[PDB]
Order: sequence, then structure tokens, then C-alpha cells
Amino acid sequence: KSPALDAVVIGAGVTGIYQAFLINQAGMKVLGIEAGEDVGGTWYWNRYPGCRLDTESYAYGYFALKGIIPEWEWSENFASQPEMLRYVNRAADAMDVRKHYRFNTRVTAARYVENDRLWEVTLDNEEVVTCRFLISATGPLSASRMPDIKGIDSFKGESFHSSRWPTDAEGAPKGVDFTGKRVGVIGTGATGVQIIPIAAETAKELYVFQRTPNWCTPLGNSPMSKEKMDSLRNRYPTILEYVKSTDTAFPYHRDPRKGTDVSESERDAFFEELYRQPGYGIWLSGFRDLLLNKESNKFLADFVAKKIRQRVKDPVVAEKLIPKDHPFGAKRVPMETNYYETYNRDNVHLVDIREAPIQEVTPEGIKTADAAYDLDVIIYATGFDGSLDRIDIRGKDNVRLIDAWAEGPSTYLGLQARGFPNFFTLVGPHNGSTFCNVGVCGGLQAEWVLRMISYMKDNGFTYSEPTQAAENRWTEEVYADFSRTLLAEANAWWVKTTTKPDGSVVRRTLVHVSGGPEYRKRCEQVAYNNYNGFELA
Ligand SMILES: Cc1cc2nc3c(=O)[nH]c(=O)nc-3n(C[C@H](O)[C@H](O)[C@H](O)COP(=O)(O)OP(=O)(O)OC[C@H]3O[C@@H](n4cnc5c(N)ncnc54)[C@H](O)[C@@H]3O)c2cc1C
Ligand SMILES: NC(=O)c1ccc[n+]([C@@H]2O[C@H](COP(=O)([O-])OP(=O)(O)OC[C@H]3O[C@@H](n4cnc5c(N)ncnc54)[C@H](OP(=O)(O)O)[C@@H]3O)[C@@H](O)[C@H]2O)c1
Ligand code: NA
Repeated sequence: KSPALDAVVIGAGVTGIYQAFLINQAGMKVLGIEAGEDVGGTWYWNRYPGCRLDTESYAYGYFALKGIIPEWEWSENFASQPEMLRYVNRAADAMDVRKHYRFNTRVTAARYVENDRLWEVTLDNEEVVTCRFLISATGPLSASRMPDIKGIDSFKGESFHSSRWPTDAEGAPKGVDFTGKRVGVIGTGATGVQIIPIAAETAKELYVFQRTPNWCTPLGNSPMSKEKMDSLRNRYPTILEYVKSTDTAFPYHRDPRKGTDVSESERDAFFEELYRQPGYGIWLSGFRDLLLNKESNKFLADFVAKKIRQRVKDPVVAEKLIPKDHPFGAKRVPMETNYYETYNRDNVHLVDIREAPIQEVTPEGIKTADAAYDLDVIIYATGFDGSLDRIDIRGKDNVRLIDAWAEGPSTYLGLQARGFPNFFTLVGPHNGSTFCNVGVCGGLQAEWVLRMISYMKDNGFTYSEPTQAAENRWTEEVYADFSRTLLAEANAWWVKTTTKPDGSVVRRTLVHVSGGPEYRKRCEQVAYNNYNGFELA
């Protein structure tokens, strides 16, 4: 029995559509599957107020850099979601990729057929399709879901979850005019920090329910002149080589100096300058030991805390906005447009729900351990937590992917898992999404997988699976790299420690943090050497 398809690609975000385009371009038969109506992923689903890139538009736009849509015109230095969706749509047109997709269709199960070396993919628990290779591009973040909070359904006002915002016939978000309404926003991640300032413009009152403050820095967004855009486009071959060489694929690289190689005076001027410069420079152009050394991190953390105390008038509000929890840059840093100055407004209140946890949502609003809040609107900006978990993925011996990774993700090259032959996992925390410019990182990863699939076709191979030794070595290296950073202690739950019944200890990280260029170099050493570490047949 032979499969109907060379490959199934799950997902129509920037990663999946590019992967599908590439497979078809190589003269293979691909079917893409997408839950939503159309292309975009992130940029299709997230329509909340203030949704905007943290990556410079020209650097995220890999499809423009690569010469798929080089004529593309960015209107701002950090594109908003509507422009992002137009971008993805234009790319999809040029790739002529929509014809290879089933939209409005959810993959419910994927089961590997050992005797046939193929994947049975189940669509909406009904139709089954067969493919040689299954490729997930289901997103590094999973699921809009109501958060773990009692009484959400009881609220009589307007509810919004940030990743499911209601829209009008044009696709533009609706119910965004908060004139005369008392608003609650739960969560202060990158999503909340984008919503809060804009909600404040129209809301009668705004309560921010903050469980943990993040380190946020100014975005410094501005419009993009035609002159600048043309100048950038002309420089695209240089820009593409540059972003292909930095550790994150953002257009920034670490200063070669340690924090202690300069005086306190010099560090101060250095930070002051970066802080005022648009984009991630203050994080990604920092001293080389910023994420390796406690003292170095403290220099910058102390500086950013100084800035928060500058921008927020009330000294009490300010200290509750400054993290003590974690080092600077240990989470992907939220960038902001006048975030801190929002709290200076009369109609804006910070509610500390660490000290006073939410007990439940109510017909009238929200109830904390020591107060009740009457509200007309609640916005859940409460995040995402994996996209693969929602699919019943079964490998050899009917083993669940969920179980195989229960002790932490285990892969070779971040791309295949032993037990799951012919299955590629694109763009997730386990292969570097967390801190990447995903437009570039994801695109490069899809090209590598294409090259592997093409090699197998050329050689008549129909089976690929990592050896246990290659997978173990790779996964142990990924942990070792991670453990040398400050992230190890900062996010404890990012490490899975298993002490087996026999007494041995296994440590895995949920988050791969190695430099992109180094990671790709390793992938090419493997590929060139006839995919050493993969069993192929
Ligand atoms: C608000 C927001 C802002 C961001 N900004 C940046 C940024 O500035 N820079 C950056 O590098 N990264 C950013 N990211 C991270 C972002 O995930 C990537 O930039 C990128 O969009 C990921 O693309 P993707 O194709 O891999 O996944 P997605 O864009 O998430 O697409 C995955 C698709 O798969 C579909 N899918 C999932 N499961 C199934 C299934 N079972 N069956 C059928 N379809 C399924 C989903 O519907 C979705 O459309 C941001 C993320 C968010 C949420
Ligand atoms: N380009 C951009 O500027 C942009 C915009 C949005 C998102 N993103 C990316 O997408 C990722 C997700 O960001 P996000 O802001 O949507 O989510 P997030 O980072 O996970 O933050 C969710 C927020 O909600 C809180 N929270 C979660 N569950 C809660 C509950 N049950 N009750 C009360 N509070 C709760 C969290 O607090 P705790 O910390 O205590 O859990 C946190 O403050 C980010 O890592 C970011 O990189 C990027
Ligand atoms: Na105030």
C-alpha cells in the first residue's frame, strides 16, 4: 500500500505555506491543511488592539528578502497585524499555494502505519488522507483557550480573549471602542502590554490585573518613508546575509565586550543610547555575557528599573511594575508604545493579583481575595500553553507523541523524534522558536527539510527515523547549552527532571536556545554526511 501524497503540511501560517510551496516546487505532491478560513496563522488569528511585530518588518519579511515578493512595501518599521496579514496574503498569491490547501479543516489524528511506511491523517475525525511525510507547522504557540478561572461563563458584560477577538465583515476587530465602559485586562505579557495603552484611550476606567510584571522596553516604532523602503529593498542581499549570521536572526548582534570591560559611566551611556534606539538593541546588542552572568544582567536590569521609575509618576505603582522574579531577557522581552505612562492616567489602575489572587469571575465583574471589581468588559490576555498536543499523534507501537515527550521533548536536530518515522516538527520551542525571528528561522528550517525529503526521493528512501544514540546526544547537548545560561534557574519549569525508578536522572529543556547559525551548521554536517544519525531505508 502506497501513500496518495508525498507530504501533508499542517498549518497555513508563514512556516507551513512556505514548506508546502517548497515541496510542490520540487515537483512533489503536497496537501496542506488549515483550521482557519485562509492563510496567516498568527496574523490571521490575532486581531486585538495594538498587535504589532517585535521584529523589524524588513527582517521578518523573509518572503520579500528571498525574492518571492521583493516588491513588497512596508508602511512602518514594526508592522501591525492588518499589514502583516496583507503580507502573508500577498506571499500566498505569489507562491500560488492556496490551491494545495484544505481550509476550514482540523487535523484530529495522525497515525503511523509501520507495514506501509506512511502516515494516515484524519481530518475532522472523518476523511483520511495518506502521505509519505507528515510535517507539522502547527505553530510555536497553541490555542486560544479560556484560562483556568472560575465563573468565566457567568459574566454578563462583554468578554474578549485576545486571540479570539470578534470582527466585522471587513475583518477588522469590533467592540474596540470602550467609551463609557469599565474594563478589566487580565495578563501583562506582550499581548496585554500592547492592549493596555490603547484600551486606556477610550475606557471610562481600566483595571490591569497583573500576576507578574515583565521587563518591557520601548519599541520606538515610526512610519517608513518610501525612500527608506527603497533603500532597504536595494540592500536586501546584504540584509539577508546579515540576519542569516546573527544568533536570533534579528538584525542585531551581541557586543564583543563583557559588562565589566567598561566603567559604570560607560555602561550607563551605552544603555541610555540603546534604550532610546527603536527595536531590540538594548537586549540583543547587549554585552556578550548579558545572559550568562548574574552581575552583567544586574547592570542592565538596574538600568531598565531606573527607566521605569523615570516614566511612572507614582513610586508605589512603579516598584510593582519592576520584576524581582527574573533576570532581564529571560523571557522574550515585550516591547511597548507608551506602556508605562498609561499608569500615570487617572482612569488606569494596577491590581496586584499575586498578593490578592482572583477568586472568580462574577455576573458583575471580578472578585479578588480583598476587593470586588464591577466591570462592563473583561479582556483575557492570558497567553498560550503545545499545538501538537491537540492532535492524537500515534507512532510506532501505537505510542502517543504526548507520552514520548512526557519527560520533555526528545528529538534529533529539533526535527524528528525517535518512535515517529517520517514526521518533521517545524518551528516550536524545542527547535528555537522562543527567541527567534521566526520569519527567517522557520523559513530556513523548511528549506532544510525540503532538502532532506528531496534526498530521500532521489535515493528511493521511504523511511527516516533518528537513532536512539543520535537523539540522546542531541537532546543532552540542547540541555547543556541551556543550563549554561541564566534561563536555567529563572524558568524552573522549562526544565524537566526525571528520576527514573532505577535511580538515574534525565534533564531536558522545553526551550532550545542555541544560536541559529551554529544549529544550522550542525544540520548541514548531518545532511552532507548522508544524514548520519538518521536510519534511512
Ligand atoms: C501576537 C503575536 C505576535 C508575534 N510577533 C512575532 C514577531 O514579531 N517576530 C517573531 O519572530 N515571532 C512573532 N510571533 C511568534 C509567531 O508564532 C511567529 O512569528 C510565526 O507567526 C509562526 O508561524 P507558524 O507558521 O510557524 O505558526 P502559526 O502562525 O501559529 O500558524 C500555525 C497554523 O496551524 C494551524 N493549526 C494548528 N493545529 C492545526 C490542526 N490540528 N489542523 C489544522 N490546522 C492547524 C493554526 O490554525 C495556524 O493557522 C508572534 C506571535 C504572536 C501570537
Ligand atoms: N510581537 C509582539 O510584541 C507580540 C505580541 C504578543 C505576543 N507575542 C509573543 O507571544 C507570546 C505569548 O504572549 P502573550 O502576552 O499572549 O502571553 P504570555 O506571555 O503567556 O502572558 C500571559 C499573561 O497572563 C497571565 N495569566 C495567565 N493565566 C492567568 C490566569 N489564569 N489568571 C490570571 N493571569 C493569568 C500571565 O501571568 P504569569 O506570568 O504569572 O503566568 C501573563 O501575565 C509571548 O511570549 C510573545 O513573545 C509577541
Ligand atoms: Na493611575
